[PDB]
Amino acid sequence: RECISIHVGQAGVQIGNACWELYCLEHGIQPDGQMPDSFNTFFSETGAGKHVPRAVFVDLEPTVIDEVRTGTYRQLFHPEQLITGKEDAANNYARGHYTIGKEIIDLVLDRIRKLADQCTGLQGFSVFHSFGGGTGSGFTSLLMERLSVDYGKKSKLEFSIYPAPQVSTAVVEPYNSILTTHTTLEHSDCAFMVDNEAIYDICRRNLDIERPTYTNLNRLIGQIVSSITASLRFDGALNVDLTEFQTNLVPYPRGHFPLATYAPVISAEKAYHEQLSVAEITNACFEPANQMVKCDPRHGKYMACCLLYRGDVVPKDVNAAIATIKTKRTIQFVDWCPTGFKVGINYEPPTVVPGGDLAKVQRAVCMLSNTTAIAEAWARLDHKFDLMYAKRAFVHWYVGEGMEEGEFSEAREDMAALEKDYEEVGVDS
Amino acid sequence: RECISIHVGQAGVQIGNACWELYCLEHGIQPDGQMPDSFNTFFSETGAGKHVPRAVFVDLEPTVIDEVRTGTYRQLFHPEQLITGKEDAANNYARGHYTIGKEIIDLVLDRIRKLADQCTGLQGFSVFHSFGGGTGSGFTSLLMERLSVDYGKKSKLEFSIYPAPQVSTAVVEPYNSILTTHTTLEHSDCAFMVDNEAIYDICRRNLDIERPTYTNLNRLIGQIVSSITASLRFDGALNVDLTEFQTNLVPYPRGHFPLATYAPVISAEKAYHEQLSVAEITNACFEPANQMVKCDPRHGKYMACCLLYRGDVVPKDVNAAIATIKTKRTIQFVDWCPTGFKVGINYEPPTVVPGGDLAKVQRAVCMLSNTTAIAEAWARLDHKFDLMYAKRAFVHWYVGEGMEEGEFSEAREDMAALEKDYEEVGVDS
Amino acid sequence: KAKKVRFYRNGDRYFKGIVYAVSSDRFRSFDALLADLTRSLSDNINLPQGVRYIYTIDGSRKIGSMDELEEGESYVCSSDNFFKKVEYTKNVNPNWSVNVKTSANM
Amino acid sequence: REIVHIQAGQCGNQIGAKFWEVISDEHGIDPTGSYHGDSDLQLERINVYYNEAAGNKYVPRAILVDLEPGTMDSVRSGPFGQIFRPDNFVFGQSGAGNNWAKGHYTEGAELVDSVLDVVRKESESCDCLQGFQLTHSLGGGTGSGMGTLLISKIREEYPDRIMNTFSVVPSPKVSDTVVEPYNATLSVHQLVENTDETYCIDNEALYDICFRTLKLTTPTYGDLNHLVSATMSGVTTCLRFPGQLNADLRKLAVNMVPFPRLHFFMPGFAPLTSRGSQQYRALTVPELTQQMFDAKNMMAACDPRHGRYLTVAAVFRGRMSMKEVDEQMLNVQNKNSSYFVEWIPNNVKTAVCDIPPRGLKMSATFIGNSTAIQELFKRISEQFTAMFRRKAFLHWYTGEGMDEMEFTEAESNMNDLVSEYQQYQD
Amino acid sequence: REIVHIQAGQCGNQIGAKFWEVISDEHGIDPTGSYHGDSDLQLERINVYYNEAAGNKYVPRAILVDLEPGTMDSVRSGPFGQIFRPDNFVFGQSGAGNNWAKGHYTEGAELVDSVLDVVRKESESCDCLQGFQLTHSLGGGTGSGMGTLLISKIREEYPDRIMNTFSVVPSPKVSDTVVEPYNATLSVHQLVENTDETYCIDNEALYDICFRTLKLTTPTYGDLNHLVSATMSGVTTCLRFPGQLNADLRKLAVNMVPFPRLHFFMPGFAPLTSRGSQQYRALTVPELTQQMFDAKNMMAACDPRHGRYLTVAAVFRGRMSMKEVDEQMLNVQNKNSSYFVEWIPNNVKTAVCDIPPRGLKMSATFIGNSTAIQELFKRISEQFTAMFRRKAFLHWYTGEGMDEMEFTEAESNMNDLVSEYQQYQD
Ligand SMILES: Nc1nc2c(ncn2[C@@H]2O[C@H](COP(=O)(O)OP(=O)(O)OP(=O)(O)O)[C@@H](O)[C@H]2O)c(=O)[nH]1
Ligand SMILES: Nc1nc2c(ncn2[C@@H]2O[C@H](COP(=O)(O)OP(=O)(O)OP(=O)(O)O)[C@@H](O)[C@H]2O)c(=O)[nH]1
Ligand SMILES: Nc1nc2c(ncn2[C@@H]2O[C@H](COP(=O)(O)OP(=O)(O)O)[C@@H](O)[C@H]2O)c(=O)[nH]1
Ligand SMILES: Nc1nc2c(ncn2[C@@H]2O[C@H](COP(=O)(O)OP(=O)(O)O)[C@@H](O)[C@H]2O)c(=O)[nH]1
Repeated sequence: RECISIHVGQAGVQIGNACWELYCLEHGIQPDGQMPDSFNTFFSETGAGKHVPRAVFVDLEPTVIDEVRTGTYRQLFHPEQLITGKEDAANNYARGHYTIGKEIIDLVLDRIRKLADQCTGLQGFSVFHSFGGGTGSGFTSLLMERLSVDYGKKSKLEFSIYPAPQVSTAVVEPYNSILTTHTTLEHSDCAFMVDNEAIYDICRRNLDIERPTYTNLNRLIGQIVSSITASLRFDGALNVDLTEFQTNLVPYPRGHFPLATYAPVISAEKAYHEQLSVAEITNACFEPANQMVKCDPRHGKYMACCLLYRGDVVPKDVNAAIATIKTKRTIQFVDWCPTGFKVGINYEPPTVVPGGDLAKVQRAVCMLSNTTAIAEAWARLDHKFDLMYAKRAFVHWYVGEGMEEGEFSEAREDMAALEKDYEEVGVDS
Repeated sequence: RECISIHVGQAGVQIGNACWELYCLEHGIQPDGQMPDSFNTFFSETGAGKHVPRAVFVDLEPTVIDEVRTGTYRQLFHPEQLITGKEDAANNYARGHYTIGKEIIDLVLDRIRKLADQCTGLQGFSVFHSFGGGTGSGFTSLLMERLSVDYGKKSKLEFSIYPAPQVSTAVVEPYNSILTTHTTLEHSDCAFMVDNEAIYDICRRNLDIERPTYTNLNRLIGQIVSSITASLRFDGALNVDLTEFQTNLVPYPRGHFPLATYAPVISAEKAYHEQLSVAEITNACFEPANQMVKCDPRHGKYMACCLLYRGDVVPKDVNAAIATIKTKRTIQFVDWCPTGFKVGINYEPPTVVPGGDLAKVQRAVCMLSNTTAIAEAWARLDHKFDLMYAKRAFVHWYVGEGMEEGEFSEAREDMAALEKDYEEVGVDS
Repeated sequence: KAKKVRFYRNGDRYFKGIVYAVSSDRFRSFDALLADLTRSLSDNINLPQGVRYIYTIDGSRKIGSMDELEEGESYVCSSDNFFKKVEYTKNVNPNWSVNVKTSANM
Repeated sequence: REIVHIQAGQCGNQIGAKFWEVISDEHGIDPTGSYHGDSDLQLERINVYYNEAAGNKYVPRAILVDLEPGTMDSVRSGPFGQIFRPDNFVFGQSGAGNNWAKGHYTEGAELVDSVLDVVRKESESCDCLQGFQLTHSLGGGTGSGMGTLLISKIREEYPDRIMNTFSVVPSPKVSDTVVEPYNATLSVHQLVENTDETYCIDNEALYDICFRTLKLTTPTYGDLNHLVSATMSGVTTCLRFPGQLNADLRKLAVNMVPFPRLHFFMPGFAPLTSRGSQQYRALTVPELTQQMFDAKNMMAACDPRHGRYLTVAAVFRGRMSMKEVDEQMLNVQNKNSSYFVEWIPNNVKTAVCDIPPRGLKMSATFIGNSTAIQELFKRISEQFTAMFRRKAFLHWYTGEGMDEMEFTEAESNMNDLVSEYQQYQD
Repeated sequence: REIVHIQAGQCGNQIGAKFWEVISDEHGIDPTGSYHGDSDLQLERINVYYNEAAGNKYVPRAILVDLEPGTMDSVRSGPFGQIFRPDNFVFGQSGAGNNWAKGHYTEGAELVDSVLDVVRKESESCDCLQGFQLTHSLGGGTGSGMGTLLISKIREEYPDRIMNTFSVVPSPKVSDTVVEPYNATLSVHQLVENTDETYCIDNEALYDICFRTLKLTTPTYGDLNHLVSATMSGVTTCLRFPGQLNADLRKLAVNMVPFPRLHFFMPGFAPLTSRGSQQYRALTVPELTQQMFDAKNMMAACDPRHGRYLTVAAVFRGRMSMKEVDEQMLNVQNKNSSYFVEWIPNNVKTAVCDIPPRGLKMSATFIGNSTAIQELFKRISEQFTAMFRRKAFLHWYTGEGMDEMEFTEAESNMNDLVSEYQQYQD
């Protein structure tokens, strides 16, 4: 029934604090834990007054988890559930996965085994990491790694924030992301992806603001995510379990990575304008300028979409708005796939931050999907890697951290067959 | 049912703000969008309490569209629908059509495809441009151009303000107007024409005022236009659809250009005088000093007139007042045309600005028509062109803007057969 | 008249040199020219002390007399200098001396 | 849109102080203060001449080029002198010798790179650049030579953005210098081939227009300058205001230059009445065209009545009837069909702003492209030959690394320029 | 994490006083006082440079190595001089002769054990050690020789913890000593083979950058030092602060050193504007990259424009958009594709702290690993040979128990080091 969550890496933690915020916000549970089953699949009714979170936090520098235990919400989690390794983060996979990251893992696991026990027939762990980091790429790599073995019998949906197409940060980023992909690939169930840059566009083009603090992108994913777990694990006219996803969403064992998209992104101050039609939002979903991912459907044929709706929506409206789409053709779906549209309908409309910059409509569409499109995104990220590896660039930083020419070269070959995979499962009939 | 409108060029925008004003004014919708189908063919009920316009605004200098988003009405349109190219206007076709104007077009179209979708079975786009301008001549040229292909299956009535017969402004004007005619000719359905100068006469002779601000001429067309769309798309005793026009108004594919005329133009302060008879106004329509066009029926045989009446009018009064005319002979109608009188009767009388200078009668006649007369107006405007082209005058200004000796010489030949066309379809039996 | 020359700094392959004029009325000797060249070519990367000697375009021989400076010439500034030799300068047009080229009717 | 003024030489500089003295007030910008603007419209378009740094400090985006310290050190030590960011001052403490050659080949050529540097810092400021304003005198070193270079470089760096040039062509009757035609002929040469809009002003055409059209008895330089700066404000800045029919540098350019030479104009202001008395207010409009189109009142030396026009641009700026404007222009075009050239059906380019010169009700800048200015380059060109023939003060040029073929070049060029201009007077 | 500063020699020492003068204020630590910190964040990470004993006495964890009493007795008898625990002062009252050999083999070799002793007392302080900061000049005894030994020993004791080296490579134009290239070539040798991050500063690259980028007319040493210390604060200490994207010595190391030599960088500070006036605040960000990436402003002597880069690390520290940061860096990488080496798709290592330099709004330390520094070791290496050839002041070395093959060694080594660095410029 439930779904634990492990927010790994400063980022996965910032995004975590965010997604975690939106939560209580739409569940009437002040930062003090108290509100005045349903949603029990994400919150445990500990003591007789509060609602201790149902997740954990893993960063190797204290800085970021520290800030959580300062700002209201400080009261929300258990002093315990926020894991730290005073040591060093290191923007390098190796160190975070092998060398350092190792020391903590046990302890980390312990919670996802201590928190996994306390519950009642769970469904999986929503993992939150930032592909191109040290604690986010490496560590998790083995966290998800140690999970796929300790609970192979569950769902492993990892929600990632993969490398901005041109606006990356770390100098090595690819090293860290070609490595978190190959090690997690054979361990995840469904990997959701939200592109940091391609989200900015949305903040520039669909909300207008050249002042987007990280704290915003987080509010956004913090939204799209709320549409995944939160509301879905919440009763409705067309419920969709976590398993449901991976089933209706992955055509093949590769921990396939769909893309997250939201429909109503419109800025407060617009807040009064006449609302958008069920048809418009539906249509907005097929626009490559509103998908939290720089993977513009440049050719990538969709192969399965899970249209999660929430708010006031008439099933016919959908079983029509989608019909219209199924026949737009310029939206070309894979061949071997007749119908690939999982319509998920929830009741409770979205819930926008009291005064951030999100419109606040009475219905939204968080559609996610597997698109032969990422054939690109992976490509462009793989190429990166080579260029540097081709010169070993910052290689001495990993080797000296318990890695080898193996893990790199052999994780490169890995993704290679991910460029062929995402190519074969499509483009051909 | 509806008819979008694209006001292009500062002028087409000033006139736009005007025609757009008269609108709400006679529909009880304050500048705040709110009023306390019918007219839905020009206004979309965004929800909701408002009445977002049903048109767009295209200028390459911000100045003029800017002023709209300052003065009440600021609230009327959507922040979006007013397109601008911070760049440069340039009183030259070429630059506006080719070089610069190009960059914006896509975006422009997008709205007339985004606004064209939202509606319900539309009828066409009432285009507003100023023949002899940069953004008005050039740009549109390709806007209407890109329309005739994207919606060949509709009406393209472009409402133009063609070059004052002697009181032109731009030094090049003809270059810009022989070019907007040839490029739009093979794309428009019916091109309405209102002569800026010949309207002044009306302000001097039929209203008395040597103080006519542009803001007035605009109130005027702003009137004649209200008689076209507004009221017509509005129920009545003898409705006339947009298609109706082009059908009952163009004898031949040349995007034929009728002339706009209004009957009751009498100044407030006269406002009390005993009103004019159904016969007088009817007769006023056959006077070459009241037609918003310096094309005095110097010989031009009418070939089709669409007498749009509004207010308290008895069909017999018309089907008599017109009969009397049909037999004045000195009003000679074409040969091949037995009867060319489309009687359009509306109910609601006109609606004059609260305190401008328009009389405010309880009935009016906005008669428009195709007259072999323009054989002149075109002639006199073509000749202009030659004189300058004959010396290349400001040619280097276009060439250096992605044009050639072709487009000029080959658009001259174009109109040439417009001087023969408007000659052959008449003067002969 | 004077003599138009294009003075390059040894070991630069970037700076297109600076054009100077040279005569008996402007500079009594090479040391006086070199003194003004130290001010106009004043640097601390290609030239140690700014300009101490002038070498041929190839750096095979240093000039000691103004009589060796020809019109529309190319010279190099040195102070050791050790020579790379840096040519470079290229490429520029000979239009500093005069425009050889003209416009054409294209 | 935007522009970046350029104060070449002393004159061009002295005038800078007056052009900015004005313009600022026509934009409510106190010395270092901000926008005190009596209105709210004198701000939505300022950018054209300033930059945002502090929030009360909109600094003029111009360049101050000069090889004579004392000058810029008089402009920087007086009134509005403390608004320009020091970075703007591109001085040349060298000997600002009065030689075109000394400020174009030998002395100025050095200070150039340290100028272009800034002209780029300002161009790459923000938004979109339109062109650069250039003030100077064609009768000196830092003016004709070094400023004429500044452009030859500018026009290689952005052959897209425009180049208005405000030149103080050597007044006839008396020359405020001696080699004048040398420094001049040499700079006009550079002009006819780089800038694409030049507004030639004459210190004595001004006096006249300032001592008889303004009973002003003691017309100090400050004044002349002031009058000039009044016109260059009507031109640019003005059109960067709203209007029933507004234009902008290009319109002005693309309506005024029939043939690529660049052609030079002759600016004329509208209400030019003496203070107290004259304040006749006869400014309905026929009064402004009456003004603008008369001989006297043309900042140029030559008289329009002495040669047809190719183009005219009445850039009015004050609420008026597009009818009484568009109309007047006509009669004017017919009462004087004689001189107004024919192969252009409508020579005149009517332009119409809205807001007028701060304290006035109605004005209208005049930018005429008449063939009359033939009779000026003639003048200049004459003075040259009469003295070139004997190589008068030529040693001050050559001795500065010049050429005997350089002077030949310019004269001819600029001399041919006279020729052409006649090709239309006929 | 942690680090333990090392003040080798006088210079390295003099600078200690400035590096600690600063850093403290950037951590609210008064002379012997405690944390007066205007904030609460300048404390959660101090440990990196101090130790807890009393409760108001956080003592700098550095080492003061020098064979000349007077020096440390000037640093200990002045301002912040009374904050170092006396145990820190590892003096050598011997004759601190200006010989690399006198402070590396004969005189310093003795005082070493009594140093390592402490460098261990400080390392075994607590928590986890990161690395050691090393300040000194490669143009003297106690600096190049004895300090270059201190590391050769450190790097044998903890080949795990890092080693940043701040060297004052012998300025070109005029050297502040005579054997300079002797004491230098010999120390660089030791560097290229022990420390793994070196930041080379030039007393004259500073003057320049301090007399023209700070209209400062009397740049005392204190200043230079002060400027330098400003950069080393942005580097270390800084990153030991929070940040959207923070790094730390290693990141800096593991992103900046493509090949094991150790490679030397060239630090550059961001807001480097003269006091009053200049306080332009043009620090939106494009202004900082404008700064940092220009030639002048590189504490090094050589000019980047004279050789590609291998890596760059803009360690910014002041609230900014991970977009306007990540973005700018790009254009920069494309406007100068020429020099930025290609076999590294993203040379730049963007780093971003949060809290800025106490009194400033936005800054950004620059740590460049350009191939340009080839043209410096060349210099040094040249000076050597030109004088080695004649064994100039060699008797002061040998006579101190040295070797004729020792000098050979170093030059070659460091000389080869020049070679390699070119292997990438191409
Ligand atoms: N959407 C979003 N992206 C973030 C956020 N914080 C960081 N990122 C992105 O995630 C990546 C940064 O990872 P880091 O913060 O360097 O590292 P980490 O993954 O936390 O782990 P370490 O390297 O060991 O510190 C970059 O691509 C950032 O653009 C955040 O709050 N929201
Ligand atoms: N009736 C009417 N005519 C106008 C109005 N504004 C301008 N005109 C006329 O339209 C023409 C002017 O076009 P411009 O304003 O120069 O140019 P534009 O068409 O807006 O486009 P650009 O040249 O690029 O600025 C002239 O013939 C004017 O007389 C107006 O508000 N009403
Ligand atoms: N209108 C006007 N002319 C000036 C001013 N100053 C010098 N002039 C004119 O400029 C010419 C002299 O050139 P000058 O400006 O001294 O040259 P420069 O300073 O060496 O570049 C003379 O014709 C003067 O009448 C001024 O402030 N206003
Ligand atoms: N920046 C800087 N350089 C210094 C200082 N003191 C000496 N130097 C430089 O160091 C070199 C001399 O070495 P020195 O420090 O006296 O050697 P030591 O004291 O025998 O180890 C010269 O190049 C000086 O410019 C200082 O306080 N700041």
